[PDB]
Amino acid sequence: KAVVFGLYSITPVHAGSGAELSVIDLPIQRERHTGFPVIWGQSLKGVLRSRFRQLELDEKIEVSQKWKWKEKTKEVLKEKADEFIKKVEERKRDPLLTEIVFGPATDGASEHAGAVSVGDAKILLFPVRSAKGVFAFVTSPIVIQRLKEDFELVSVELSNNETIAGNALILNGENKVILEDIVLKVKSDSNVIENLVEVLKTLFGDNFFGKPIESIKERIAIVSDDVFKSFTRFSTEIVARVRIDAEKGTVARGGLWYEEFLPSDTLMYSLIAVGSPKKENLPKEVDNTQKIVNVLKVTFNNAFLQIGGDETVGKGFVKVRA
Amino acid sequence: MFDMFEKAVVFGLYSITPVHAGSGAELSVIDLPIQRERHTGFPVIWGQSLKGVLRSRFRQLELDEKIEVEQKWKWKEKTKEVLKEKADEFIKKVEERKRDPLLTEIVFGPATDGASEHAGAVSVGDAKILLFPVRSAKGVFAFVTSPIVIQRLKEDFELVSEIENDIELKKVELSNNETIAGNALILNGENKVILEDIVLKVKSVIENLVEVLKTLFGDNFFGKIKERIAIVSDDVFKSFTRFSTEIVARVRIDAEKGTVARGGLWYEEFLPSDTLMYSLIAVGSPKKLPKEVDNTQKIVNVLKVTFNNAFLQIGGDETVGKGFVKVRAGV
Amino acid sequence: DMFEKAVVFGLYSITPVHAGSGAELSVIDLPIQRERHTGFPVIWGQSLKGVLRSRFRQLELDEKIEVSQKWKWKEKTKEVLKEKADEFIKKVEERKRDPLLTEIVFGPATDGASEHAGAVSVGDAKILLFPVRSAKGVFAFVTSPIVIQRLKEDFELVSEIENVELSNNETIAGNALILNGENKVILEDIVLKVKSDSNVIENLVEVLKTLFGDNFFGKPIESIKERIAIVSDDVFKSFTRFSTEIVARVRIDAEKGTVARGGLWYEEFLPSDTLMYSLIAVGSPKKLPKEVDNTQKIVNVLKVTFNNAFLQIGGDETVGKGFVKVRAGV
Amino acid sequence: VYETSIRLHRNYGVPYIPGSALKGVAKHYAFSILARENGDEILRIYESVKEDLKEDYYLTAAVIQELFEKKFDELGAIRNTRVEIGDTVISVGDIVKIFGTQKEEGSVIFFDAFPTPEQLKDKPNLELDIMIFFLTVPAGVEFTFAVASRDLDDLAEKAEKLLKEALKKFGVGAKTSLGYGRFD
Amino acid sequence: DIREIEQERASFAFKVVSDIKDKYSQNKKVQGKYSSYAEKAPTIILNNGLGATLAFFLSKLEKPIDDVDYKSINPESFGNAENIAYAFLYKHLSTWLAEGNGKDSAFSGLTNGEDPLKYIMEKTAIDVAISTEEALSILNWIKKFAKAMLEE
Amino acid sequence: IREIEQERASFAFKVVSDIKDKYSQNKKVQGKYSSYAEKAPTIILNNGLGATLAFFLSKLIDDVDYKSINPESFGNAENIAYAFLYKHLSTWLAEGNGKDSAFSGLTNGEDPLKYIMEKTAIDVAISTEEALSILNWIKKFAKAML
RNA sequence: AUUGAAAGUUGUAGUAUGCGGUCCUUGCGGCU
DNA sequence: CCGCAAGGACCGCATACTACAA
Repeated sequence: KAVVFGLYSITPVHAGSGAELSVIDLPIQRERHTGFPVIWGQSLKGVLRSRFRQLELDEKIEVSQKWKWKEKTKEVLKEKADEFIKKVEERKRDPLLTEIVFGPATDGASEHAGAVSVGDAKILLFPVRSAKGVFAFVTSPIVIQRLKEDFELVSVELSNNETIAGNALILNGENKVILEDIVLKVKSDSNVIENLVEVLKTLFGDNFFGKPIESIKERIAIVSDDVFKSFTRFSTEIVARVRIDAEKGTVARGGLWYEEFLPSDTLMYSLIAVGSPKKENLPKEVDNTQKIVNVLKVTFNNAFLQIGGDETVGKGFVKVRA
Repeated sequence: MFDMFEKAVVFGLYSITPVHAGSGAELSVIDLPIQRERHTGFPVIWGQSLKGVLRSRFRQLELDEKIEVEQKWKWKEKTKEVLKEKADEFIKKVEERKRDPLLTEIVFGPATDGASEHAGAVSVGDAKILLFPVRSAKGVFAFVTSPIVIQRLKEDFELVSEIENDIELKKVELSNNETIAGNALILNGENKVILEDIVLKVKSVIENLVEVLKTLFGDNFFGKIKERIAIVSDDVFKSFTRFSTEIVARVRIDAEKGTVARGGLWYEEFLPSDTLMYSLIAVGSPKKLPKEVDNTQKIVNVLKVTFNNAFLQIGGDETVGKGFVKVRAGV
Repeated sequence: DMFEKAVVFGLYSITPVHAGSGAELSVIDLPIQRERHTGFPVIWGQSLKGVLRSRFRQLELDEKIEVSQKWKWKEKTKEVLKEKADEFIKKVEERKRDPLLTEIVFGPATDGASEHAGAVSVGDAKILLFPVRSAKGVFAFVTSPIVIQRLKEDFELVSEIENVELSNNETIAGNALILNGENKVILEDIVLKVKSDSNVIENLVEVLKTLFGDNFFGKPIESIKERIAIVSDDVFKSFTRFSTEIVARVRIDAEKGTVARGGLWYEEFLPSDTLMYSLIAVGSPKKLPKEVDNTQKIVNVLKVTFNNAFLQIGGDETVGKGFVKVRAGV
Repeated sequence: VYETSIRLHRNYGVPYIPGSALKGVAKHYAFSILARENGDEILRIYESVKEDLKEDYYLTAAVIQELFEKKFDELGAIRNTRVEIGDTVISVGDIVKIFGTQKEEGSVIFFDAFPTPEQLKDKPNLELDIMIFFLTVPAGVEFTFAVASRDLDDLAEKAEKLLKEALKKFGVGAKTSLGYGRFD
Repeated sequence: DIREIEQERASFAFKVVSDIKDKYSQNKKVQGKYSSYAEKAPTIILNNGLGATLAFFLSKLEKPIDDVDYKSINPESFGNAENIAYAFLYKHLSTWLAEGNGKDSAFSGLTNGEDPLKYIMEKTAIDVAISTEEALSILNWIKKFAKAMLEE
Repeated sequence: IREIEQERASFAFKVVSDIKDKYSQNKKVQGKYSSYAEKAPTIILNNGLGATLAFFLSKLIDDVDYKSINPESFGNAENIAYAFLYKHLSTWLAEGNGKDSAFSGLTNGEDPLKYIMEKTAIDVAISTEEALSILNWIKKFAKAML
């Protein structure tokens, strides 16, 4: 089985990519083939693992009872339990359920594999400033086609000057939408936006991260593939940061650089592919795929996570729907 | 479900002078614009700008033993209490401005030299607009806000609710030509308000919003408003924040000729005074420790006592009287 | 955060003051600076600092700065820059840099901008008392609740560094403004009913006594109290908009002695007897002689240099505009 | 709405003379003396500027103004040219520094002129006159004038002598061609 | 989608200036006078006040400044170019303060249809201040189009 | 938002080249156009787009029509440069690079000044931003060619 | 029974320091 | 009582414009 993780950014997000080619000092992670913003599976998995690990150590994981990992470790590893628990306290290994779900810490890597495969978080809706309705949730046919393909397997035609948009974006009678400083003419369409919303509802539910999904429908703008790509590459936040030499009260030597941010109000999705738990002598309540899936949903549904860098300057916060 | 943090504090920021949180020079008519959220056009102060301001103030207070914890905080003594043997060498680094005093590094993270040792304990959120001052035909000016701002405020309360695990801690629709406004703004016998260059029809929410502002910032509002509160539509509010900021021509005068020098004429943007912004300050467990500040609650207490009712300067142009704000830090 | 001392610079206009904001396509070609959301006249901090800096510079180059003895910058530069002192003096003489103490207080000129920040913060000059023509009492010194509220907040800032409700037809005014047994005051084109109060004006005068003493820019403070009026914010806004000085100026064609084509324009001025104030915050210098090596020393130099001084602010200097009397209240 | 007016001080009501007018009448008087005494030479040296303006006195005065106002970088030719007013020697170069140009502020401050308080007490500062009635300042009213140097050149003395003569020969204010605005 | 008052000011100003040019295309005197009076008007308002300015115009038409409704004034019933222009300017200014650019426009006036001069001599100082600023704003736009369109 | 920049740059290069072509020997005209191009955004910033267009109008009428302007028929450099800048700015807002290009204007052939008087506040704001942007490109090529 | 298992490009970092909307300019001419 | 009814200069210059560990 599999769990679809919806990620909605509430603060700007910097998932750092060193290998990305850019005129920016610190660019964000992007897909090679599409140039779309992305969060790597490995970045997301690290975030998910760290949160899960903290909860397990704090006895806040629920399986519908309180998970006691040291008790479960002893009824699983038996004679080798005490040394394992010692390694956990020594930060050489992670607690039991964490290692079952995400795999052993590097020291014990060869013992068995992690049950989950954490996929890239792919972009779905990208916020763009709109003359009407503050901003639009922008997407493209290539994005919708990717979403549909990912969902169908786990279970549109537009010119560069056209957009399929909700009513709240459209200038009265002019049949136009204005995204930032460019004008797109509205193409008449009946069900494409409606179909998209339905897909979103089928994956994340009635409430769209704290708001009715029907409200989102009025502010969705579907643009051409080239236009969407342009916005995702040139409308992300590019911010100058400095370091001040407080001795002089001026910018220190080598104290100026530029950093890219994925904006807040971005919707992304990651498919979490879950295989069978691979550790030997599993406790009964987590001995198969469905049980791992269930724990994943309860633990992360409606959760708040921090993804990427710049945590202490308020970046990377997302709402999660699983 | 926000278990990475344990407590949070809202930092209310009220400007008493114009504020220039800068983003750098542009090839444009406005040479030096203020910081803005690009996809909404709303003015902001990035968390890293605010963190730098908070860090610098906190650091100076700790060096001058003005920091209150639970009595006075003697950072050198507490340093010796924690680092023990190699404490003397650490203090020498601080005096050489290589490292920062103990509590400063615990809260905000180590100076750049010790960056790899541990992360900072607090998360300084971007400051966002809550009330924006707009000139009014009647009542001089209005504190303007909008549903999308009110909504973002409620959502931030949900963040605080999730962090503090307080479920107890957790509708405005307006046409573009409509407003919900206080009595001081309403023209004599017309049921209309004129803000900037826009006529708005008065609609029959403010009292509730004030009660919310009274929760975060206490019974008094930064030592001072319902009569001049105006709620307008999201797009009208957006246009105000983007086109009703102060745009000022500045010059450099040749000290001998009394005339404008070359490369001495530019336009600079300022967030107006009487602007209310707020930042969410999340606090997690310290990652570096003395008993006085070994957990989240103790760090929160230090933050509250240190910055509540204090004055800060944010952004550039401090020397020409810009960026002065009053802070209210409530839980 | 290094600000340990704050001094208030009182600015009392002797001649009309034009702090310009650029030309506009309207009847008033050259308007004065105003705060946008209130419409209140102001002098931006940068406008005031440039004048203070210019004055301080001219006084330092003429050895007229006292620190209670004379200040020699060339000698103090030799003690500070040592080997590179002769190079720095050549820069100042070539107007590429400014003299030592000027750069310490106000910050370096362009060439040395990144070396260190200025030691002082020159606040925006805010309106405190606006002169309004009065039927009785010749003219009144008028303020408003917003102004008083801002004055109060600025004091909460100063003390931190050093470590009234009126309707549109009401006024709190001194006796010299009130019509004989009518309990009414007439200010410009506005008739106001006197509101009985016994604290607002008194406390306001006490504030001015704390700052400027009994000497209120050439007159006893008691004389002013009888002509102080507080009005509503709306009324004060109307005064500062429609009771500024609007002056028609021309340029004469020497050919016929007539107004040249496009030789007629209007300029706006703050009237004489306008009281404005600016918060001057002082912190530890960041560049330095031991005479001026801390906050308290800089403050003492700022006070004595500018207290009771006559300063020109804004434009039209050579036609006699912008001259104010300065009081430095510590 | 009166169809006529007079500069009265906003706060005190007294009539007064703006520094702009005082500076103006002094500069235009300087234009006059240079034209009557050095008109032929100035019109000959600056024939190019003369063509722009256009051939009598009134053409010379306009040419001198344009030189001082617009083409002041070309005043090197007659910079040493001097004028007497009356026993003091003032050069063209001095006049340039006194009033200044677009490239350099004037070296002399021309303040507003006000009537002494003693006269406000003793005599009428205003009286009605007829052209249509209009307010005037009566003959016999004493005003206090002041000019100040703001440069190391110290040209306030030359400016003072130039202004004094202007107030005698040209006069200030409206209707100078009828004798109004004269000072003794 | 709303409009700003500036848009209505520009619209109204163009309309009234075009109306004069249409009704008096052969009369350069009427056009030249109107432009002169539009240019003069804001200065009179700043020095003497809006009420005195409106009364100043009416006195030129020898109308009783206390007993005249703006709607009753018909500029096309005067002989000399001066009174025609004064009547137009008074009419346009009063119409703006009284009705704006229409009841369904983004600005329908300030006096709610009441004659502006009667309004001034009846209301409070703050009401007059708001109308005074608006009078200056519409006159600024009348001046703009008069300068470009009306001939001398 | 990138293709629109290229369109602006293409227009800007074209109109400045026309200025330099017609008035090659006339440095006064070229210098005047350059100065006005630099001042234009400032006038817009301080007075709004409507007033600025009106200001240009006064430098030239029967009707507000940028098409009917003939810059070369004026007497002095000041009016020639003003008429050209005015027509250039108006042409861009109304026509763009033509209807055979990506950007064909915002006002659909209507004079921008009359357009401002008739349309919504939103329509005016985008026209203001677009006006500032094209002038910003004209300033670039002006400094490099004139 | 797959060169496989396991691993958050993250931590620290104030777009800031210097900079007067200033300089040149008679509300006048006598006309409509 | 009549007439007028802005214009050009400056046009962001300079500095800082990654550092370092893990």
